[PDB]
Amino acid sequence: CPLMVKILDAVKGTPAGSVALKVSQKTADGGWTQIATGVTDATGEIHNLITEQQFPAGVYRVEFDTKAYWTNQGSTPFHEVAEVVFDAHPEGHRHYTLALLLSPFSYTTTAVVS
Amino acid sequence: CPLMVKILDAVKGTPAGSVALKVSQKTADGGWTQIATGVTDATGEIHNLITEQQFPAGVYRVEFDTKAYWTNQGSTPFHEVAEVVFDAHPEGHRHYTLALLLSPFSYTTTAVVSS
Amino acid sequence: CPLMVKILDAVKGTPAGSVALKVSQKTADGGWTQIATGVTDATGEIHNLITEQQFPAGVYRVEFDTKAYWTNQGSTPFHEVAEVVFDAHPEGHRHYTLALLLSPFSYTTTAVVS
Amino acid sequence: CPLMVKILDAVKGTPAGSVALKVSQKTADGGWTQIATGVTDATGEIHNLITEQQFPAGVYRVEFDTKAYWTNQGSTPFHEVAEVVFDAHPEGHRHYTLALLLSPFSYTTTAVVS
Ligand SMILES: Oc1nc(Cl)c(Cl)cc1Cl
Ligand SMILES: Oc1nc(Cl)c(Cl)cc1Cl
Repeated sequence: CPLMVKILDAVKGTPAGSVALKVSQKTADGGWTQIATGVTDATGEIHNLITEQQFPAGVYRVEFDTKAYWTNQGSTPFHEVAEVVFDAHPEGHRHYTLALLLSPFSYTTTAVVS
Repeated sequence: CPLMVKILDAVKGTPAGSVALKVSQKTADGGWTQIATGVTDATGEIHNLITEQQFPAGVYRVEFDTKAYWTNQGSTPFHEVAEVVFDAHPEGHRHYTLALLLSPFSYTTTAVVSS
Repeated sequence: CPLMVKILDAVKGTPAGSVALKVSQKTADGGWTQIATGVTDATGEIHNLITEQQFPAGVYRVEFDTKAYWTNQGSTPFHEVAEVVFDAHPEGHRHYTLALLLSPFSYTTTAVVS
Repeated sequence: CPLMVKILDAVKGTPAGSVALKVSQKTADGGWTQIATGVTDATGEIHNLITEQQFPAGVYRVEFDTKAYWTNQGSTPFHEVAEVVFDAHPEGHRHYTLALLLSPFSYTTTAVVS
């Protein structure tokens, strides 16, 4: 699994379950095109989010639907979305874990690359 | 000024000076219209980034060129860019401060919103 | 004002008012001596917490009562306290700002040094 | 194990390997008693840091030697140490995971409880 996520809820002290996300690829032209979607399970993770064949070198954007998550928790969020934009396999294939720490008016995006 | 930023560098323990950013406004069709650009000063701020009149209610996107910042600092960063997207309702002298804390492989974005 | 703080609330998107904190100075024998206490105003700051004369070089500890901050809002927090421990002026006098970003189960502590 | 840690390096984008830490239990007299030491493996973790027998309800301190970590990485750090203090099993017994995101001048401490 070349692309993994781990989302934590800083209000409740649990993983953030049922967070919807979208994975897009940047075109040669210059825009975005959506290639996969997923929803986190109760551990804040998504297994088999994409295949290694869907994940060639290039720039990708992962859009986390934090607004819906907080709304479904009964809280008022600030951000309309949380976007993580990165160049993948710039100099050699490897595995990516996007860690995301959520609060209604704040998030922290970190990356663990192996 | 209804929209301020504060950017800090978590490696050096200073504000992040000379960071370029773009402010865009979501249009009715769902695209984006650029409405301002700026570069942080040595305190990590941009004074008078936009006027009250340029900042009506709606969705905005603030795009911070952190890649260039880290490259110039001599570190190889993870993120191509940092984007903060939010719905503004700037009724009643309601001000937004976007705080951003930068690390080469991490950032934290928070907002402070007045009343 | 060599020692300043800026505390923010990541749940509601405001500065964290009425946060009590204590400043202690490490002693030769390894112990801690309290030198100042204070409470953040509504901007999340404390003015005139200590003087330059009270702030010689050495190890300090700033203890933030985050538990009461969350308890008094009716939320349930994780940490008993937030403690920021640092060596001050190890290469000369400076000015120190401790920024603190608070959520019930998380905080981020950063320093701005001049 | 009832107490796990996960330490990430936000400069390199990897787990923080070989971080030393100490676990202490607050005593009735307001002091601290050390109950364990440990050192993270290359995944930023410590397997079996303590046992259930060592973990009655009460306040605990986990002290992470982050200064030595950054010194070895060849960076100049701000904090002397990173300290996490929390009340364990306040409303009954729980399992705890402490997440720590490290930068030379910043850290984020988060908790995942049960
Ligand atoms: O298992 C985990 N992994 C990561 Cl990467 C984080 Cl940030 C937090 C936890 Cl609990
Ligand atoms: O004025 C400010 N200063 C600092 Cl240091 C932070 Cl983190 C946030 C704000 Cl709004």
